[PDB]
Amino acid sequence: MIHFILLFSRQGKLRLQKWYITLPDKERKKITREIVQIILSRGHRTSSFVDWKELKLVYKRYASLYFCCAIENQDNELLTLEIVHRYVELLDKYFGNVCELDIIFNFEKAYFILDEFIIGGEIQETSKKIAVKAIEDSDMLQ
Amino acid sequence: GNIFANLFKGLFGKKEMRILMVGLDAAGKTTILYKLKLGEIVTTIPTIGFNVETVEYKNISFTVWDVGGQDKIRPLWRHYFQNTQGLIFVVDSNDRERVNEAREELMRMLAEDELRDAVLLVFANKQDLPNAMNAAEITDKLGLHSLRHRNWYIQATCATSGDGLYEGLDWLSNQLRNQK
Amino acid sequence: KGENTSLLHP
Amino acid sequence: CERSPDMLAHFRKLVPQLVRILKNLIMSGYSPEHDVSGISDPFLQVRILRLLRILGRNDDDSSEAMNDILAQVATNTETSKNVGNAILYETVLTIMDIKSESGLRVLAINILGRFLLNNDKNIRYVALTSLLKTVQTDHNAVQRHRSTIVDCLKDLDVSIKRRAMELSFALVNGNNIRGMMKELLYFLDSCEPEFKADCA
Ligand SMILES: Nc1nc2c(ncn2[C@@H]2O[C@H](COP(=O)(O)OP(=O)(O)OP(=O)(O)O)[C@@H](O)[C@H]2O)c(=O)[nH]1
Ligand SMILES: [Mg+2]
Repeated sequence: MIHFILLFSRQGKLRLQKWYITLPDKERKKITREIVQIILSRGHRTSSFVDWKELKLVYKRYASLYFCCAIENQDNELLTLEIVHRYVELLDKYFGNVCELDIIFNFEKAYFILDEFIIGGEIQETSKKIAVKAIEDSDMLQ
Repeated sequence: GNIFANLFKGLFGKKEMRILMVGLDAAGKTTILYKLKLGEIVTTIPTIGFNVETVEYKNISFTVWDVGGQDKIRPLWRHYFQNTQGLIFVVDSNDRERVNEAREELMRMLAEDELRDAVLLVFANKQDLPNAMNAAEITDKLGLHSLRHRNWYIQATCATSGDGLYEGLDWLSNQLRNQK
Repeated sequence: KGENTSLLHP
Repeated sequence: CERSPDMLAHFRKLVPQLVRILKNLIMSGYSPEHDVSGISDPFLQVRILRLLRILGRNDDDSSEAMNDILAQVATNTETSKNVGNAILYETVLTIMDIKSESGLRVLAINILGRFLLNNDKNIRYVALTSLLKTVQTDHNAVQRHRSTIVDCLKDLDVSIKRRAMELSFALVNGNNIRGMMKELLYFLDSCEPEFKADCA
């Protein structure tokens, strides 16, 4: 499963954060800072895969804000990238032309979508339309 | 522009629709097409080439292009795939040996990007003997439930009896036409 | 800016 | 199954059902829902491959039952996209971790070698990880990639360089140890500050 998934901007600002492992607040902040420094201090030809702390620290950002994932060394590396791409596509479909500004304003919506998509670091919705329909139904409830 | 003529034509019925006739040899595809066009069980020679016919039902002329299941005529179905909106697969539930060949032919026909807008049309042909399977065993064997992005429905139709052809035609019309 | 740009550009 | 091995026998009876489900999923190569980049249900396929690799890892009946499915997936899957490459890597890992046939092992080795020559950093990292995992298993077949392992040490990727160094360390035997000693010393002398201690 994914130990922690956090969306950090190019400048270092974090737009998202979701850790599936219970860690201390100071320890979690230190881990996030180290991950940001590693991503911020990595080139574009590093394969987007980092083995930091025995965790598949996969960084792959399609825009100025980057995304990072931490999974155990028990599954394929391409699976994490595929899951990240599927989540990005689902978020773009739910929002519509998702940008950095919309992510900050839609932090609660993004957190709800992430919770409804992956829970506990594992994949919960394989389909892309069922999750979107469920999110829309939950939003329409009020 | 004005669409008064189009509205007038649609008021009394203007939609026609299309259909395809494909499947293994001796699977009742020619018999099914004859029943759809004429309505009788007429014995005919094997379709070396192809059979072209049209059936008018529900104010829609669903033309069906019958294609033989012969080895020399199996690869000729790609010629009719151009400008084709429907595709009907003829299954042979009484031919266990030819069931695999029919399934492979259906998979090859459905594995083409050109034939993507045509929904699956599987007819349980040879529904006159006890050896014929049900509407779920044939679909499970052919794997029609796993064909995503395709409207495939399993219908049992007997050429000798003619029952089930109306249900298949209605399903094809619903798949093609989605109006009131 | 660079923030208003689409994440995937779709 | 991973938590305790008591349910492995109980969970191993569903191997034919899982094989049938995987075959049915592979039969439909398109997916309106969950089908991305031409791969339908990539998450389901990955889960099935992981279950097959973890199911019957030390049994012949389980490997034999899923041998046909693994062979079909190894040849009926296109690795042009990332999902296909991930599926192929998962199938190769499952074949290596299970008691598969000689042909399956040869196909997995060929796939790993082909992915090693890929210019993609992620593909190279995946190939290096697969080679490192398949170090003890198919060790003789892994010796054909000695040149690739040596070249990966000089690669401009930190992850790729680390994977190449790990593969070289795990591939050291009682006959290539003397020959590989000079290469290891050269790598340690001209290695990064974070890899000099690890190399030593
Ligand atoms: N007698 C009989 N034949 C049936 C029945 N159901 C399906 N068939 C088959 O339908 C076939 C009719 O032959 P055709 O008119 O040429 O149509 P086809 O099955 O597509 O054969 P080809 O045109 O050569 O591809 C017969 O050969 C039978 O094998 C049935 O209920 N009774
Ligand atoms: Mg005929």
